[PDB]
Amino acid sequence: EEGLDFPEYDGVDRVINVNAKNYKNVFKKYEVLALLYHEPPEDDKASQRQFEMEELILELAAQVLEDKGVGFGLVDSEKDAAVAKKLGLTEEDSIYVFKEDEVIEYDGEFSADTLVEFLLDVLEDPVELIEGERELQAFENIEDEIKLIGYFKNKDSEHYKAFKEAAEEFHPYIPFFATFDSKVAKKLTLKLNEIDFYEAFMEEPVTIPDKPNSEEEIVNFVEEHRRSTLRKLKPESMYETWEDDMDGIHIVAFAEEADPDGYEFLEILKSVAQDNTDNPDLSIIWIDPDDFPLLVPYWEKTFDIDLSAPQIGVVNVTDADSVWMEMDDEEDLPSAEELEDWLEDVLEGEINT
Amino acid sequence: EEGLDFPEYDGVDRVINVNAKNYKNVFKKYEVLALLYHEPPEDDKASQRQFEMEELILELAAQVLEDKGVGFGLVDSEKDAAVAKKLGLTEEDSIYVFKEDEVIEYDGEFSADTLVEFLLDVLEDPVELIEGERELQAFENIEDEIKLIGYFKNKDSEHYKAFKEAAEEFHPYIPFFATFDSKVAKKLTLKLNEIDFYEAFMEEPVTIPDKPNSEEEIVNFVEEHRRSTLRKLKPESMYETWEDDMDGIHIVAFAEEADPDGYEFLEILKSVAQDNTDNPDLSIIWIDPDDFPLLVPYWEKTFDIDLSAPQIGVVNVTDADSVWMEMDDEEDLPSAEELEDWLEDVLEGEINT
Ligand SMILES: [Ca+2]
Ligand SMILES: [Ca+2]
Ligand SMILES: [Ca+2]
Ligand SMILES: [Ca+2]
Ligand SMILES: [Ca+2]
Ligand SMILES: [Ca+2]
Ligand SMILES: [Ca+2]
Ligand SMILES: [Ca+2]
Ligand code: NA
Ligand code: NA
Repeated sequence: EEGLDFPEYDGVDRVINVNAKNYKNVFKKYEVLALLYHEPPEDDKASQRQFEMEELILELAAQVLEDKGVGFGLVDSEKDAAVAKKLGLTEEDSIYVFKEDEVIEYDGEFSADTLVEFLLDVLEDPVELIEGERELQAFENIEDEIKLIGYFKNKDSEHYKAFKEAAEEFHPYIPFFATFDSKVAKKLTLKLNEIDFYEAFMEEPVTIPDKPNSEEEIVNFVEEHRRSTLRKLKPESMYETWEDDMDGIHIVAFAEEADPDGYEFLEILKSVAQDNTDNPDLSIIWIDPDDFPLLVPYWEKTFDIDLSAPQIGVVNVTDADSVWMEMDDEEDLPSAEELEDWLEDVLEGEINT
Repeated sequence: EEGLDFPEYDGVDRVINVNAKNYKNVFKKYEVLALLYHEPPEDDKASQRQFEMEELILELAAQVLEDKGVGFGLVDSEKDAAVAKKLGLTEEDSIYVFKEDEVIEYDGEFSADTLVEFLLDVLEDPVELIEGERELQAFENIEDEIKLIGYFKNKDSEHYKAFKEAAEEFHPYIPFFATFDSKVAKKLTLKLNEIDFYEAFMEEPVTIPDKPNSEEEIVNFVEEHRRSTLRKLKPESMYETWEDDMDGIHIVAFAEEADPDGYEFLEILKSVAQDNTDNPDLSIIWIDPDDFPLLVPYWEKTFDIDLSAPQIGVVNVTDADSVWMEMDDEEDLPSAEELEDWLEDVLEGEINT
């Protein structure tokens, strides 16, 4: 009578060597397929160990998601070059995710936790329908990502169908919501076929012009407004966000949401964002250190800061050179006006404008 | 001008094969040392893959914590049996952590995130001193773990020294706090040399009897009150918590703190705990599904429940057989009285009392 153990990695291989002979069979077996497009084995042990690690991370995810019908596979850039061509794999050592007719080029953290969460999100339907109070409140409480909501007659509306096609284009990174309920639309202030776009951390939405909107009109609008003035660094999308610099730099704010000072600082950052939302030259990345435990020592060393306290700085993406605002924790945090004044001082001696 | 990359696992081996010839040198090099006491390689590939995974997890942690002077090593139960004896390694395939004169037998999740967070906590001083407002408020806001606070004259008080020795015994699992400030003591209602013990999720503390307290008096008291009526499953300690069953079963509640319904349910659970805090036969484990993304599919399948909603049930630790309370999400959540009545109904047909 020992007592059952928690689940454990079982050491059984599940990741598929995807090749010319089996790739069609593989796609037929799984509704969602995650493929690592990678390079051939190098001579050096370091590279071999790096690959060994990545493959095992995939093995763990494959074990967790086996019952859900998610498949995992490897496409070698040498041995499987022709497979890569048919599927459109190009980015070296990168994960591509396939669902029905959509291909996703994953640009997030290579960890089992993050990958499993992402793939569970991929499995969900692309549009969330709002019918009840719980669901409406859930929609209203989303602030840390862009979100869209439309009001349509019902699921058979050509305009709802266009909205759903657009949703699939950005799935699962940007949540699309719909309602068919005139009462809900009333609370959201939506006319029929109207789509409201909510920038991350903004209270007021922008309505997509020229309704009813075609799928292309929605997709164009979202692409144009893809970068929020304030955006959160999230494991699922961290590389895409960081690679999207503003002329070689990022304004970076560290704030632990769960901490009193972190929360207050975030509220200040949201104010700064709101007051500058129309300036296309401004993007601030909010990093909550609690989301990236393995990077905190690196950040503290590299930036010479204490991540137990809120920070704001400017980072050069070429060499990670940076400058950080002095804040005395014995005083109140700087107001939005003080933050903006500091950013102006620092950025006045920089690249442009 | 590509742009610097985020840090990555470099594939360089850092985990030490600890043996009879080097073990004394290893302990001298590091202030904190984490040793995996493990079995010799089996013949089957499955076992070999399991070990391969564990070792690489240690490699990742070793890379992250290299600058902090944390060392990682392997002690083979066959090749290194004599080393295991000198150090007191006994638990098969288990991690032991060494700091100065303390040995910790890790009983938490074997993941790099969790291990690094734990070891960063190990590195910190065992007693947190409360001098200012921020620190006092931080102390007051802790609810999900047991905490102790004492008021002493200064660091040279023999009674403070006893408190610190006791703190080292439970470090870093149970936070010990001290103040030397009479004003702070006044707000906390502490007399000189008085130590207040706060059970997790309880508002009212219990004062350790018979002050001033010896180190042994404090340690005895903490051990006697080690199990809180409501306790949170945490990655760092999950196996210790789960293995501490109440006569073969656990009452388990799933609640996502960040969700409206989850938060409300947690508030109800806290009420249930408070109303039954004196009953030594009652322990409820609160699991926030958000803390264990890799186990959610397993739990949903095994227990036949939807973890997007609050749940409460009784689980048999032998075979994971279970029963879960029906709650209709279109109605309000059950009151504390309803929850208690349900638990009584289910547990009346069980093992004892
Ligand atoms: Ca292949
Ligand atoms: Ca409107
Ligand atoms: Ca139109
Ligand atoms: Ca904006
Ligand atoms: Ca060894
Ligand atoms: Ca008191
Ligand atoms: Ca005494
Ligand atoms: Ca109690
Ligand atoms: Na999403
Ligand atoms: Na702790």
